[PDB]
Amino acid sequence: MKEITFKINGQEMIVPEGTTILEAARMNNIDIPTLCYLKDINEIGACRMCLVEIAGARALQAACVYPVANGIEVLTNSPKVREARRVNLELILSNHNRECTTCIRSENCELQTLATDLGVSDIPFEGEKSGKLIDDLSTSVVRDESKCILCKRCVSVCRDVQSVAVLGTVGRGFTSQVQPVFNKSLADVGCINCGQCIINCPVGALKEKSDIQRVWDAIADPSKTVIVQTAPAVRAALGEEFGYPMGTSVTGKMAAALRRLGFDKVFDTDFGADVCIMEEGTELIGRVTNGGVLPMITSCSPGWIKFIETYYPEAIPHLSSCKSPQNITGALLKNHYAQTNNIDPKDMVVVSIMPCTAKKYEVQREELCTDGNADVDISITTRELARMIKEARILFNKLPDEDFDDYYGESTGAAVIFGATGGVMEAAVRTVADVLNKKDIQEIDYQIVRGVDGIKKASVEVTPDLTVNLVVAHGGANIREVMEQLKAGELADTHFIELMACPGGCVNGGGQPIVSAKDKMDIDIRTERAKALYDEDANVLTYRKSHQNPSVIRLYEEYLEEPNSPKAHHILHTKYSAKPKLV
Amino acid sequence: MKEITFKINGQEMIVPEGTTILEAARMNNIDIPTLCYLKDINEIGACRMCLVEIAGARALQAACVYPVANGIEVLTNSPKVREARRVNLELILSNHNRECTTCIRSENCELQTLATDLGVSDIPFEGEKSGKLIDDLSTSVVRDESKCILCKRCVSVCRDVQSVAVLGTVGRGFTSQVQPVFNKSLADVGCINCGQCIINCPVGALKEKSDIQRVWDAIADPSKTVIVQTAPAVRAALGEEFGYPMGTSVTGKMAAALRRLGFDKVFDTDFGADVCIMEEGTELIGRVTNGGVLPMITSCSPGWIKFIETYYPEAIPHLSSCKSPQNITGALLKNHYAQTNNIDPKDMVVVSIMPCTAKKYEVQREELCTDGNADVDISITTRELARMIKEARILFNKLPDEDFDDYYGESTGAAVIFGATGGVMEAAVRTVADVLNKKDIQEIDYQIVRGVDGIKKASVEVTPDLTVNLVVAHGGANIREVMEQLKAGELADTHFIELMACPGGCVNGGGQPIVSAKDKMDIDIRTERAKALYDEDANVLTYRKSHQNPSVIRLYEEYLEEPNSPKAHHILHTKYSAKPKLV
Amino acid sequence: VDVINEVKASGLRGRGGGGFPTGLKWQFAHDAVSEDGIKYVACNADEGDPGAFMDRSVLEGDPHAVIEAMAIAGYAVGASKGYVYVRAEYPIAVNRLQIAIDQAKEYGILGENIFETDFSFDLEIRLGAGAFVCGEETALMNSIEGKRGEPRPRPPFPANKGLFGKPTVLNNVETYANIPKIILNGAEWFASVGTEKSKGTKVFALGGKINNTGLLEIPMGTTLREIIYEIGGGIPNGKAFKAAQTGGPSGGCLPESLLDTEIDYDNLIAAGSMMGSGGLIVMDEDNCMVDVARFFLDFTQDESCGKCPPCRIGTKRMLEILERICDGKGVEGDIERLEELAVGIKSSALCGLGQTAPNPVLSTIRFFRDEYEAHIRDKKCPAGVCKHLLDFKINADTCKGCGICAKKCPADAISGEKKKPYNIDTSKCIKCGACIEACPFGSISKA
Amino acid sequence: MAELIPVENLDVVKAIVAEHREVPGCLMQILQETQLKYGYLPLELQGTIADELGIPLTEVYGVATFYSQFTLKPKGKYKIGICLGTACYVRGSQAIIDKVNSVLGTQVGDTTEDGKWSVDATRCVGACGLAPVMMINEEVFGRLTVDEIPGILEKY
Ligand SMILES: *O[C]1[C]([C]OP([O])(=O)OP([O])(=O)O[C][C]2O[C](N3[C]=[C][C]C(/C([N])=O/[C@]45=NC6=[C]C([C])=C([C])[C]=C6N([C][C]([O])[C]([O])[C]([O])[C]OP([O])([O])=O)C4=NC(=O)[N]C5=O)=[C]3)[C]([O])[C]2[O])O[C](N2[C]=NC3=C2N=[C]N=C3[N])[C]1[O]
Ligand code: HC1
Ligand code: HC1
Ligand code: SF4
Ligand code: SF4
Ligand code: SF4
Ligand code: SF4
Ligand code: SF4
Ligand code: SF4
Ligand code: SF4
Ligand code: SF4
Ligand code: SF4
Ligand code: SF4
Ligand code: SF4
Ligand code: FES
Ligand code: FES
Ligand code: FES
Ligand SMILES: [Zn+2]
Repeated sequence: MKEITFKINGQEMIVPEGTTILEAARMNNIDIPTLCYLKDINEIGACRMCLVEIAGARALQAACVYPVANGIEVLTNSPKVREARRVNLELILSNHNRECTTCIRSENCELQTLATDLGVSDIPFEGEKSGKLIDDLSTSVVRDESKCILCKRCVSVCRDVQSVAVLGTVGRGFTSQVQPVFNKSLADVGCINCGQCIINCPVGALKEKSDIQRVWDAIADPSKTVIVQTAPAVRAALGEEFGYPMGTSVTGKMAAALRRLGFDKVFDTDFGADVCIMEEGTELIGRVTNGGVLPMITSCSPGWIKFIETYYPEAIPHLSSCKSPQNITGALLKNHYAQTNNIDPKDMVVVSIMPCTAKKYEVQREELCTDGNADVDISITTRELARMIKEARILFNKLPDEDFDDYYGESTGAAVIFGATGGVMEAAVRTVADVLNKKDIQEIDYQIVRGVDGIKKASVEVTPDLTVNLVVAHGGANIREVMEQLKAGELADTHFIELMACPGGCVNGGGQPIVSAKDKMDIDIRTERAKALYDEDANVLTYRKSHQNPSVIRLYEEYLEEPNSPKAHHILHTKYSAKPKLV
Repeated sequence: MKEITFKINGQEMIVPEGTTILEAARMNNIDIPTLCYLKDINEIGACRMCLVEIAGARALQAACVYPVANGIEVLTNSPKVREARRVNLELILSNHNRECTTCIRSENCELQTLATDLGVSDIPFEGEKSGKLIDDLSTSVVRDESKCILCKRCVSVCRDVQSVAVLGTVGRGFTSQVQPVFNKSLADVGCINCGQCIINCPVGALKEKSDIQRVWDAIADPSKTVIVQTAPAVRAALGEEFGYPMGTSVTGKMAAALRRLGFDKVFDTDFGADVCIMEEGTELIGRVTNGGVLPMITSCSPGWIKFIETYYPEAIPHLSSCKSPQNITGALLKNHYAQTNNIDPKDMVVVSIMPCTAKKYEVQREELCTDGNADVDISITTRELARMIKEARILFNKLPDEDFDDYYGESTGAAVIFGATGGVMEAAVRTVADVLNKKDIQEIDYQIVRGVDGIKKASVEVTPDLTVNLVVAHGGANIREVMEQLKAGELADTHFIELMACPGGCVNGGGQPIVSAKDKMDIDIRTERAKALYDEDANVLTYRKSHQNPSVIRLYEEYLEEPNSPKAHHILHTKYSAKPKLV
Repeated sequence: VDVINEVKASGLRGRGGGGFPTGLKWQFAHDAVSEDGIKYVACNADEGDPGAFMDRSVLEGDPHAVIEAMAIAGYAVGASKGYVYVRAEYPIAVNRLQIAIDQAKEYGILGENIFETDFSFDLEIRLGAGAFVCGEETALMNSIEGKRGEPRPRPPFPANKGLFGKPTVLNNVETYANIPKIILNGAEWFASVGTEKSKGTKVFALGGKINNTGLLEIPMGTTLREIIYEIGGGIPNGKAFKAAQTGGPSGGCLPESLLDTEIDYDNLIAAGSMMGSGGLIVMDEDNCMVDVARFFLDFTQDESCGKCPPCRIGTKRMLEILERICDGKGVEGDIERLEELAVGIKSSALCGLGQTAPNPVLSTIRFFRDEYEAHIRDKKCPAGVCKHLLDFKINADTCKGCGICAKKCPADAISGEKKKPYNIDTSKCIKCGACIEACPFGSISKA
Repeated sequence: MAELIPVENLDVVKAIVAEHREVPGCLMQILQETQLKYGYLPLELQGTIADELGIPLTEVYGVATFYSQFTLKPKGKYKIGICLGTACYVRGSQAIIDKVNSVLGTQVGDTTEDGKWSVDATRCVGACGLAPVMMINEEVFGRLTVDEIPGILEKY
């Protein structure tokens, strides 16, 4: 590692070869405007707005992509730099729609903040805008190319960290636009509805398909009973919308807020998570002892399920037959709770609140229905929950703490670690070891693999006669690589493979509140969200294992008989089919 | 006291007679949108936005001005209420000018917040708006008529609080506007440039004059030396603009930020404050021992001196001849510092940072010139200082602590306590008691006159042969009342009178950052800012008295000889004259 | 107290339009308690609705019955001074009422020791300046107080907090006109006339295209067919009856489809109108309903004070859309926009003037939608009233082709030869209408 | 008709305000008397009145500009008022207003150059039983046609 000496505004530093002016300023209490800058994702130098004067140069230089040299002199607050910045800002703002009052972003937009900071008093440049057409036809994502500023962050996000590549650029001059392949819609092409490009946009040209009106109509119907389902990772990041410091659990306040909205019943997904863990453990035992298909892969998250149905139909045998936990809870409420409470299966509405934007399409599928009825009717994200709370306008900072309802409100830490990455396999290994040997494990050490970061491997000895091999992966590129090596035949010894679409797990989903680069550089958000989830796991003083929950024990004793029973196979199991691709 | 029992949305509780439903909902964790309602200032029911459904009523009723009765039934989230609120917001937004990117208020506008909260998707109602008339002719206050929503807050602030009444309503219908009389401008009517109407506007039609370009041009001149001076109350409220909590002092970070802009010298005004205290005590002694014109009144704040010059001229003899601390410091730097450092007085620029907008008018006065040269050239407010920090873009959250520059940077607690009301009186009493009788006074017991808030009466016995009578007043109505009491002959035995125009002292000046009614109904801002100033006062471990400052005694023993010397009368004193009013 | 009970038993309800019983209003004023034991009586004579003038007629015909009810109300509620609010632009009525009060105080009726009793009552005449919005029932209070005529929210109702914060009784003059009969003859006489919900008789001032115009003392519940035909004399010139507007610009329009409807408080509000000021305007076939809707909306637009955003902004947004319909530039989809505007303004207006502003449009849209569709789609005015939509066509069999209209055409749109019928270019002229008036043979027709 | 006092004299208004100061809510009454006497309400007279009444000019200017019947500019010798009530509207007073505009050579709400003719669109005088209705000072004409407008105007 060669050491390079440089000066920023007369302050000297030895640095590794290849540091930028912007990074040094950030670590030395100086800030420089950026629009098209993402760390490790977007280094394109296209927005042309981070210009910093360098002595002896013909013109100004962009700091985000300028490698520091030996003995250069740097000026930042000279009048020429400010004039160039304001001219560039008013030039870019000449095509944008200035209807800040009717934007969903509004308060937290990058362009609004930069315009307010730089003090652009007037817009002297007038003319015509670029063509506007809203693709409000896809299931979960909506493009609004009238607000696009062509920073190319969405393209790089979809190509690099997701390995899907369903976006590109077309045209020249004013006609240049970022569009999907062959002038089609995102519901027609090989998109997996993960929703990362939505949370990686600076101005708000990408949004979600809002379904708040359906919920509002459902609440006001006197003949319908409304039951809401709460995700485990929606209580780890909601506080952002209400000024709370990050890493704070808002379980009681969130429950109280949902009870004040007029919901008839409130339940948690953790019951379905425990049921799913039990079913997957029983399936693992059955496949191991009867020579089943190995390795066995959990199939909870819809994202990579769509990914594998679209791209890798060869290995669809390997998927588990169980449903996602929220589908388990919905089907159970629609059948057993309906029978117990003398309520017609068609006379109740169940809505789920999940940080994912692929569950909007997941619930919409026609196959995931029980007895001719939809398991889950409506699904809304965390941002839509915050918008609903703000529209109802209840003070969220002064709410007391309230408890969940019985019996689907009973929770275990095995289903609280479930939201973060590595929690599903953690709970599965704990439960299977306890069942098979009474072997008490609490944490698993995961090996960091050289060359590829984010893919995890472990090997815990369950029985002296059986050691199990484990693989955990999150992120599109990691799933691509692990599926490629599985097809190549290098994973014959593997037993468990867990795959998550969104990098970092469901704590970094597509429906979580959006943070800018400023708040992103200070703290890695996924790590401390997972830390908050683990701390909540350490604060659960009742039961730390899934099979010790009295609710699931009573359920299996009264209705479900034994795991993997014919009734359980009929109710909680579904099949998967390949989907054609049009890219 | 009659006790009214009532239920709101299913919660029963006891109020005194006359309690509006909005207060009960807010203090019982229910929030309702509001635009035209201020505490004890504006209860007119004009905005028509806080509509709440009442069972058995003909139509929706306004919550903010609704007295509650026994046994009512209230619902706040029927679909009719939401639809009516949305329609009303879309109706109000049809006349507003909607260039939020080029609006000075922007990030903290109430209209933008309400538009974002309620979800205004589309604006169906077009048409022609009321004419635009920007009054860019006054020195301190500027009006943009295209942004007004006719909420009528400024009228009540200028009529009931300041008791000046230079604003009214003219016309009917779309021809109705808020205007001064005669169809003139504010510079032609008897305004006092207090600035309360600016900080009490909810959308930002009222702004202050911008002198940032003059400062930027002054800094860019290589042949000009620039000296900035800081007010004592700016550092008790500036941190609020950078995310710091309520009532935090940012002295070191302020010094570092000011040094980073490029100012040649940075100084604090407390030096001139101590000089002014010494001179005023000297005139006290001179007038008492010679039977001069009594009671004495101060000459510090330009607002009420303009009030005297406009409304009550026969009291000009009662005024003190000493200049304001800002003018004292400016003239002293223009003469003594220039002589010491051999710098041309005409090649220097002095800029001050104060929480007032009337200081912009004080600078314009011709009579405050020394040797044909103006004392202070450019004056700016706190908001402009924060905007300059944001445009120069230094991370104010991570500056290291620093100190002021010698010798004019030394400060004492008696000069720090000026910001809150009662500080000048306390400092003057302290210094005069120490000089005359070696009496160590620390606090002053204030007696509040029954029925009136803002007037304080006390009596301190400095010597057995001289008991000093004291009067303190803040707010326009209190100044008017004490002036009536003086002109009626009821103030014959008084010795000191202190008058401030803005209510609660300069900590609540028109140059401070704007806080909406949300945080304004939570915490008393004047009380907490005064608490911060007093806490900073209690931690000055070097010197707590004015005459004990080494810098002032060095100055008096080297340059100014003795207080009220011919040189002091020539440099630090000025005269006042009456001015014509056109109301 | 016995007077209050008798008035309540008489079933007398205020004919101002809101239909609130005067007995309850008097009771709520009587049971209130003031700080200094001072109570007032104020009265409304500010008629503002066009086409109705009974309020001035009762003053100029018999002011003694007006002022006796003043003292009756003052004795009933314990008020020692009273006020009257009459427009200053009616000099004859003001002079007659001041001569009447002068005679009454000369005889000793008004002043101290009224008829050798312990009740003393005094009257001061307030001279209004004639503003429709000032005719509102809190704006009148503010005008008497000397401030702007901007209305106040209620509650506190004027029965509890009136003049200078003291309880005060407010009623219209023609309501007071009937109390001598109640006192002298008994409540059963009033209860014997009219229906169960509303008792007595009512004054109707009628106008428009009618053979005979004037005022009628009609029993409560009389049908409109009897008023228009038996008493009104029928439609003049044999024209086709379309509708009668009731309640003025704050009321509605009743077509022939409900001509047999009983006229009362409940039936009118079920039909989309109300009593209003008591004025009726009957109109015949020559009328275009879009134009009269625009006029009835413009009247309220020009009279809005501007305090609350609905009545200030939405009225002009409604005026603009009707203007563009009248000018022929309108497009489809305006009907639901009008519906949304009316429902929004109806439920969120501080003042009662802005609540009933969209009422005529609501009455017309539910009954005459085909005219709106013809104006929007066919671009044709059936009545030939919309200036920019009608076409001037000459009759070749009658036109002499003299060319007088050609010379009088300001846009140079008429061309032709002598002794031969001319031709009219519609796209050229601005449809001023001078050519049809300049024609001596009357050969030009509007289509 | 009494002669209108020139606005330069400030003693008559002082006498009026001194005589009528004790009456509650006397602002409107004093404004009507000054309008009747002086002919109109200029800003200087308004300031003077606010000076003796001890009231800021905001209230006086607002209450005088609130009522359309308080004039801020001088008027002509004769005032023309066309009844725009419902009864006059249905009979066709719009053509009457158009003829008045054509003949008078001035628009609605404008004062003629000679100071002799003034037109105003009064909503209702009260004689709505004789539509169409016209008012010239103290004379009222009812049941008018288009052709009679020049004939009636020639009388004045
Ligand atoms: O008394 C009182 C009452 C109240 O009322 P209501 O019922 O609620 O209602 P209203 O407000 O009334 O409604 C409205 C109506 O009206 C009518 N109209 C129309 C047009 C015109 C007219 C007239 N003429 O008149 C006056 N004006 C006006 C105007 C306007 C715009 C308005 C809105 C109003 C008015 N007004 C009214 C008044 O204020 C009253 O109402 C009366 O006065 C009463 O009396 P009588 O006798 O009638 O009954 C008026 N007025 C007069 O007089 N004048 C004139 O001019 C009208 C139509 O139809 C519409 O719709 O009641 C009572 N209350 C209530 N609540 C209560 C009470 N009391 C006690 N307690 C309680 N809680 C009061 O007091
Ligand atoms: O997958 C992903 Fe998730 O984190 C999201 O959110 S929360 Fe879950 O426990 C499972 O099911 C739920 O329940 S795993 C999701 O659907
Ligand atoms: O107001 C203002 Fe001020 O803050 C400044 O600016 S500093 Fe003061 O104490 C006085 O009083 C002095 O010192 S109040 C001013 O003149
Ligand atoms: S995209 Fe951003 S800058 Fe543009 S209107 Fe929306 S919020 Fe404002
Ligand atoms: S949702 Fe995911 S896969 Fe679809 S376009 Fe966006 S980033 Fe690509
Ligand atoms: S859609 Fe958003 S992220 Fe993608 S290029 Fe446009 S502005 Fe950038
Ligand atoms: S990882 Fe979680 S948030 Fe991401 S797509 Fe899968 S279920 Fe949704
Ligand atoms: S006043 Fe408020 S809503 Fe209007 S442009 Fe400014 S910030 Fe936007
Ligand atoms: S200027 Fe501001 S405070 Fe005054 S009425 Fe207009 S919006 Fe309200
Ligand atoms: S600056 Fe003060 S005196 Fe001047 S208009 Fe505003 S509130 Fe009134
Ligand atoms: S803030 Fe202080 S100096 Fe400024 S106007 Fe108010 S009282 Fe005067
Ligand atoms: S409805 Fe509102 S705007 Fe219209 S007159 Fe009444 S208070 Fe004024
Ligand atoms: S209407 Fe007027 S412009 Fe048209 S043809 Fe007739 S005279 Fe000419
Ligand atoms: S004035 Fe009449 S008759 Fe003569 S040419 Fe014209 S339309 Fe024919
Ligand atoms: S941030 Fe450097 S060019 Fe975009
Ligand atoms: S906010 Fe309630 S009426 Fe203004
Ligand atoms: S109808 Fe009112 S003036 Fe003629
Ligand atoms: Zn028509």
